[PDB]
Amino acid sequence: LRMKHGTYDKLDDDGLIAPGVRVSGEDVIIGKTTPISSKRDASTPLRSTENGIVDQVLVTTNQDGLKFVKVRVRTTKIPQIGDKF
Amino acid sequence: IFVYQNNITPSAMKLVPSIPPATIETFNEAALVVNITHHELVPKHIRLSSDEKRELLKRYRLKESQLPRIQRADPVALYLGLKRGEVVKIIRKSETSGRYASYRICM
Amino acid sequence: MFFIKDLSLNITLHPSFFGPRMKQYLKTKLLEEVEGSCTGKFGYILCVLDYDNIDIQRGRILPTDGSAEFNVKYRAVVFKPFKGEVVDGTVVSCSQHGFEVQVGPMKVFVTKHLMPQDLTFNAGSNPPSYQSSEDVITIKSRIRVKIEGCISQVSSIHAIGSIKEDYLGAI
Amino acid sequence: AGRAALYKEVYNVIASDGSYVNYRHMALLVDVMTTQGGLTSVTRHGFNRSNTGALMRCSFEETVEILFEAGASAELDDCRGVSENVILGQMAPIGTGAFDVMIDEESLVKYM
Amino acid sequence: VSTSTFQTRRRRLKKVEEEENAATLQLGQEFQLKQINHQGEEEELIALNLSEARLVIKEALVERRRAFKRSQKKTREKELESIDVLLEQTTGGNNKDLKNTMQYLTNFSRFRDQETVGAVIQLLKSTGLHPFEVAQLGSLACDTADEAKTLIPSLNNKISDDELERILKELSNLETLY
Amino acid sequence: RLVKALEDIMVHYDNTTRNSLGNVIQFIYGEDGMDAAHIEKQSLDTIGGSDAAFEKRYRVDLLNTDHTLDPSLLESGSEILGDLKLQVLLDEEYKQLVKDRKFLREVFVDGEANWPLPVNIRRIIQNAQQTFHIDHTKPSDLTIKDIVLGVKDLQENLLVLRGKNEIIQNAQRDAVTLFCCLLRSRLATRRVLQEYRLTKQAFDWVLSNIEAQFLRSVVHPGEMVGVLAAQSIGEPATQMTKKVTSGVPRLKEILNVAKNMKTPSLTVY
Amino acid sequence: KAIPKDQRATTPYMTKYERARILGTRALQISMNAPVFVDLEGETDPLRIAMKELAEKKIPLVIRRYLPDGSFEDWSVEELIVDL
Amino acid sequence: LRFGEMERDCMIAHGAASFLKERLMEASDAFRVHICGICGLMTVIAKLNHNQFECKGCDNKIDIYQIHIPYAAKLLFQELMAMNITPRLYTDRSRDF
Amino acid sequence: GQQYSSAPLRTVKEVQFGLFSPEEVRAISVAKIRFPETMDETQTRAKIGGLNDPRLGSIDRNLKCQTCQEGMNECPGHFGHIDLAKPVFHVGFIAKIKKVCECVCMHCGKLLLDEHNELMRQALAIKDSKKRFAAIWTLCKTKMVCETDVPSEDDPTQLVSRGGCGNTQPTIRKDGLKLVGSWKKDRATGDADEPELRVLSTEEILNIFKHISVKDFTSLGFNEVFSRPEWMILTCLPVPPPPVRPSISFNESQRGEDDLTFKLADILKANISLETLEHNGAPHHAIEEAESLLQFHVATYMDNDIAGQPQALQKSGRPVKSIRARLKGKEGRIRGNLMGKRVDFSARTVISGDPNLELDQVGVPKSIAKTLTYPEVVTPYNIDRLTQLVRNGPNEHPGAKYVIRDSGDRIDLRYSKRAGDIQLQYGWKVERHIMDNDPVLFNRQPSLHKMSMMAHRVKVIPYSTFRLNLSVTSPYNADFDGDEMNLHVPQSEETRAELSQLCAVPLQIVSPQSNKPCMGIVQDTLCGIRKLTLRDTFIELDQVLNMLYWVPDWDGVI
Amino acid sequence: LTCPECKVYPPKIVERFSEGDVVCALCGLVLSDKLVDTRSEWRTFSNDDHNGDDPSRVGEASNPLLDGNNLSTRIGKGETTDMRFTKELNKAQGKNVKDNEVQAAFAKITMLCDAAELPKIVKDCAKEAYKLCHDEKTLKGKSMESIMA
RNA sequence: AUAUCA
Ligand SMILES: [Mg+2]
Ligand SMILES: [Zn+2]
Ligand SMILES: [Zn+2]
Ligand SMILES: [Zn+2]
Ligand SMILES: [Zn+2]
Repeated sequence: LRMKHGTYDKLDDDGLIAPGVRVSGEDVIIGKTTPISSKRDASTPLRSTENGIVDQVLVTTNQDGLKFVKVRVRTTKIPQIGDKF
Repeated sequence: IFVYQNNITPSAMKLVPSIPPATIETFNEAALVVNITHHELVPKHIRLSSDEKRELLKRYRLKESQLPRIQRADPVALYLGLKRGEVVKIIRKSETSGRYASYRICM
Repeated sequence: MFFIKDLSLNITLHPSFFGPRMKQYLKTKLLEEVEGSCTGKFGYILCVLDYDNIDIQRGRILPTDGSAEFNVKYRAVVFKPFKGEVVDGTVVSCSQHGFEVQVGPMKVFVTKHLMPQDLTFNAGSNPPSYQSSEDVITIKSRIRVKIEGCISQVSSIHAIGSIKEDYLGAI
Repeated sequence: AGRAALYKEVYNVIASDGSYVNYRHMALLVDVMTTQGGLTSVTRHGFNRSNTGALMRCSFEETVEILFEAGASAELDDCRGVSENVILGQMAPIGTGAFDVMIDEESLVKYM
Repeated sequence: VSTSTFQTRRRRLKKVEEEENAATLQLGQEFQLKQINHQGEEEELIALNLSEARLVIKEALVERRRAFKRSQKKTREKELESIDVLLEQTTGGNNKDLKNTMQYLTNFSRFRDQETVGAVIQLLKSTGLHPFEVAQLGSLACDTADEAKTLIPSLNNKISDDELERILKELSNLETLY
Repeated sequence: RLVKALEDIMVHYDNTTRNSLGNVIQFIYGEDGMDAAHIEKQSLDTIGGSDAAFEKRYRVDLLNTDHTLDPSLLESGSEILGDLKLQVLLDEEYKQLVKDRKFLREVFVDGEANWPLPVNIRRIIQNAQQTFHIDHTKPSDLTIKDIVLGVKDLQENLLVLRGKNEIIQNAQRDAVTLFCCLLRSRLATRRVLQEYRLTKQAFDWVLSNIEAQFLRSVVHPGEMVGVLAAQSIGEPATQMTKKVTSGVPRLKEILNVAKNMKTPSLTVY
Repeated sequence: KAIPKDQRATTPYMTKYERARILGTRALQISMNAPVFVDLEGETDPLRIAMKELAEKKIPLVIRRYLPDGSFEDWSVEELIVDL
Repeated sequence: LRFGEMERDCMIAHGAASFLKERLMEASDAFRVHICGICGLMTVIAKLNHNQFECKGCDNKIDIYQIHIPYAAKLLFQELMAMNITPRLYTDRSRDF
Repeated sequence: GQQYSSAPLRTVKEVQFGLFSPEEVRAISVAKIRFPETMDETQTRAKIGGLNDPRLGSIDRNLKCQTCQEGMNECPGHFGHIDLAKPVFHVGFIAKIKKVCECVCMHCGKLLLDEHNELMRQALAIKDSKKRFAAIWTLCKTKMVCETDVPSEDDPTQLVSRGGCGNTQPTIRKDGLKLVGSWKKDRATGDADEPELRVLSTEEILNIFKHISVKDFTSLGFNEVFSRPEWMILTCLPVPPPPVRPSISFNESQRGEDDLTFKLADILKANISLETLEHNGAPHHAIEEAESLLQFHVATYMDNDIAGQPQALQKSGRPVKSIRARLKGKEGRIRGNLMGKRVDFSARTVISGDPNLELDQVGVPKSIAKTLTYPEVVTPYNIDRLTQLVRNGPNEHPGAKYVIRDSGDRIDLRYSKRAGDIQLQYGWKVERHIMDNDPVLFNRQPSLHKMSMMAHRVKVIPYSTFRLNLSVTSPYNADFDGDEMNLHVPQSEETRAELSQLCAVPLQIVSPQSNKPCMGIVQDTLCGIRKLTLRDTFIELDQVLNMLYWVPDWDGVI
Repeated sequence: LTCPECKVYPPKIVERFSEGDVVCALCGLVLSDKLVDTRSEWRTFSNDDHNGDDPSRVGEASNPLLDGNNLSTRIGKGETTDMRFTKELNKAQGKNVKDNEVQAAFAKITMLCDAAELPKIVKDCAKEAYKLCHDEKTLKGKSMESIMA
């Protein structure tokens, strides 16, 4: 239910984008569902005002052992007009 | 009008509104040493008649509520012995129009 | 009874009608809405009087929408029945429970019990009638009723009434 | 004289900073504080405690304590203030809305 | 959107009393003696005896037929057919109420001619009696001053028995011979 | 606070400044009934100078061979000398100018000449001069009556208040007072002919333009003069940096009608 | 109560606000396919149409000018001077 | 973005009555309620589909109006009610002046 | 949209403030509200016939709203009631209640002073509803006896009898939510020395108030129709519908209720408790103990910031957001949702200057123009143009985003399968992009000026900044050190006219603030203007021709 | 939701959150316009505001799975508070209070997990196992410190 | 709630 209008194609079956893929606005970096009953969409989309290429993606468990994943996204910002100096 | 030097006992002050339609006024001699009306900042106040008032309100489509108000105890309201309901016409000089007429109703 | 009442109705005219046959359409829509109408406050609004002088006034244009709204001030003939009113009418229906009497725009019903004791129901007749020692009350008969009470019911007013008291009944 | 002094004082504060504000503006403020018959302050106490509309007074500083009192005094807001019509989301009775606009079928049928 | 009146009264929060409507001459707020026409003038209640009413409606529909044809440029059983024809011309047709009203009025009117309804209206409006009674006196045919005072109970002490009985005689004399 | 206290104040269709209660704040907007945008600092000539310097500038005496208008000034110059009937009109003119001088000296006690008033009369004259290619040599086709009465008439057309009644009519006179002193100073006979060198058409045009401009200059009913005034004091307060408490903290004292003020002081003359 | 035409005392000139509102209103109506009381000399913008209608005083609108007491003076756009 | 208090003021200063109404209504908040003509409350059970109206307690199935107010005011009014205060809304006047 | 109702559309002309009569609170109510339970028909997924929708408002994208139906985006939400066990003070009046007791007899319900006292008849005369109550009080507070006979309106020898009752009046003082009296007494002429110390019950105060004459209470602030003093003490509690206190159902083990729903449940629980106590063997002091708990919960619900009293706290240590506190501050419902609110058709970005823009225009970034929309009505005049922008679509610059049919339903050109073959009809609306020369409101906050918000001509340009003419810098009080500015788009032909005809930049040049121009030549242009206009400064033919051509209205005359 | 115009059984619809609309992906008809941010809306219930300054923070999150639906605030000290009224209103909550106290056996499980170095997910299962079996007739009279163990 | 922006 309530899927994001963004695209989910860049996700491998583990629900993550592999590092190296170029992304863009509204696209889905991390796929997540919160089963309740079949299940609602709890996915993470890239900020709509940004874009770039995925730098690195790491999978871990925490102090109590909850699977959690960190995704780095790299862009190169080239001095534009309203840019402060 | 009763011009007193220092004071009028509250015993005597209770006889002030005792004889109507006639009216009594108390003025402390010390206030009157200087005529406030003569001051730079004190403009011409003119008391309006019942007909003059009626006309003012008619001409501006007013209720007495809507008029700017002079306070009954006002130094000038005292000097002119204005009664509640009575209206003054203030004629002030203007840096804008030269002459400006404002009105004030008594409290 | 039967009054002439001064009344006013707000009409909201769409811009497409802001042509010369505007007053004509307003006066028309007024008649569609008001004529025939039955209210509790005013009773049956039967006929709008003085068509040629219906006051349209200036219509205020409703801001976000295009349409103009006018308060059409008019005058009409109304029929508002009351309790205690003695009325003449024609019988319409008749049953083991009583009989309905048509009084202009409205029906007034008389209970078997709100009639004298002598008048009794006769099912064995075409059409079913009420029979007294002297009188016979049926579908065409004319009756004088005393309105006992009214019920403001939607697009009508109905009432209960007696013919038990003096100077009432068949005519 | 209270009015004349009050203006003199206001004027000085502006002109001391080497600024110019046209008379009328300062005059109006000075007059508003005046009209009541005394020195009505530009505070929750002064102006906000006058006979204006309850929603108007409530939009500045005392809000709830003004609406409770509005209730127990059974106030009636005539909705002439700009504040009221803004709260109500209606066209305020200011400039553009200070008059009404009507179509005249007379003049309408005249032009065709 | 429904119809409003000239009665402007401001019922602020205070809902009720809606005191009963009886012929103790206590009709509605709406059917009060002191009315106000669209010209603001305080004008008395207009009550019609079904004949005075018959004529009014007929007159109005007759005058309407005039304007309807103008804007288009660029014996009782006999009155029933004549009226049922005028209704087909001016009325909405869906308005069945006016059709029954006009039929009832035609069948129950005590006075046929306008002239007749004139005198009725004079004779009666000189008694000082309230428009309701003045109408019921015109529309209910009574013989005994008791028949009248029983049916129109509001009259009770308002008129002499003899004075009312004198009126009832000159009312019977006006009845148009159907 | 300034905004919230003034919000509901505006000019009504009666030129009266009222609040949401219809209570009159000002009888006429800013005592002159004019829109502030339409105002400019102008010099009231009459006000200053020596009593002798005034005389030279304003006095016309057709009954004195030295103080008449030279026939070089206007065509009627030769036939105008000794006209007792006409002199009655120049006497009124001068007598009003003297009246005005005393009056203005009463208003502006210091003798300050430069005041913000509607209609830049200086500019209208300048324009008349280029518009009509005014020949500072040849004599004018104006009459003394043309000037004197022309001005008298224009004055009656400077409308701020319209009502037909003594209260409203006296009110109109009042609002227009100051502007007229300026108008009479800038359009006195001697001035118009000797200085401006205006022709009849040039003058006729100057008059119409003062009228038009003046009328455009009045406040528009609907003007939300309340908020305007608040913001017109508010904005400048935002740019704020015997030794008496002044600036922002003083404005604070003023608006609060502060009982225990910081620098109380008397100025004893 | 409504002031008679012979007793009207408000400006004979149209206020900035009046003119802005007439132009706004006509333009709105013109835009809602209302009948246009002027030759559109190729015009397509409803405000430029409104301006044109007001320019020839062919706008069938009336300004109800309310006075602080509640009374009013009605003024036709045809009769109001447009010095703005 | 926030069209705040100070912005309301500028619009009031300009005399942009309709521009302001739009910002506050059409461009944001704007909502429609049905109110009763007797007790100027948002009580009306508008079954606008079957065209049924009712303000039970008033027994008024007739004297009903519709209004366009900012939902925050519909809220404010419901809030003032919950707090025992009655903000009765009337579509006609009774005071004059 | 929001569906059609046959009801007459009218405007609000008057607002009639008052208090709720418990009779009315009961009469409005559509539900009883009996249980402190939210929903959960014991571990379920439906609302409980008890608190939120016992019969009440509707939420959760589901119509069910008691016949009314409609659901969320139409239903205003209707009130429930709660029947209180004993009367409690409404925290806001507590003082007006106190003052009313101070004015009237705490036994017969009659004004302590009347027409017989001169100072009274004088204060009674006061026209102002509040000022008269104020004056009446300062007079009546002092009076500690209900008089039976008072000296006649002539002689002090033959005393005329007014209303009866001789009873001594208590000296009332508040003990936070409680009102306690101290009766003067008599005992051997002296006493007090040690008076009668008792707390005045809600019920007793209520009863005196019920007995206050209509004429009497009308002399006090009160109105017989809209605000009788008996209506200040709460007996029935209007329960606000979910819209006023929204709930959220997260993930079956997470659910969020509004602070009011909490505070209500406490009121209820405290109520249900005290009801059981009175019903059972009333232990007097264990009841008044439970009453002043109820008093607290009801009081703390309308106001949690009460002086003297402890705050009601919510598990996490944070104090409960009372109703008062939602209305109160800037960011309140008044200052922050009504008197100012965020809006749609708004846009904001970094401003930068431009010597090539005209004074009255504003450089609008393509992206901003492609987002902001104007709803244009399909008309013979624009039909073809509009059809083209529709064809152009949401991505091309001069394009459009939506088509609004007569029917009311919105066509999204971004997704509609018919976004190509879309055939327009007169009267429809095309929500098209903002285009060159549209009037727009430009603003730099703070906004302490009418000139801080001015109408500009659009000029769609590249790059992410709002470009402005340099001379227009001063009114806004802007610079390009990192300033951002606000843009508002009018949606009506009327609104546009307002902007173009009243607040457009050229109109604003000469300001009434100081009756002089509020925009002038600045920086480069000011610096260059001196340099250009020296006697020394002479220009050769070549440059003169470029300088001439540069003037857009140049006559062509060298 | 299903598009009234099209009606295909798998109803392909998108939530264009950014424009706040719910669209039918096929015909493009907008099916809803009022659309709310659930993240920020949930921020009003579970925030970081413990002080009490946030006007957005207006509710609190609860756990209907573990403690049912027991909404209840606590009388505590505020800024302007007398230490007297806190005691009275708290001594008054004592008379209104058995099984609403056996929830302190959750405090026995929480203090046992933290003494056994157990994660936050284990406590909430031990608290749900204990709530659904402590009042059972199948356990009847087992050692009450050995049924939570 | 802190930090920050003009
Ligand atoms: Mg900067
Ligand atoms: Zn109601
Ligand atoms: Zn509902
Ligand atoms: Zn007593
Ligand atoms: Zn579809």
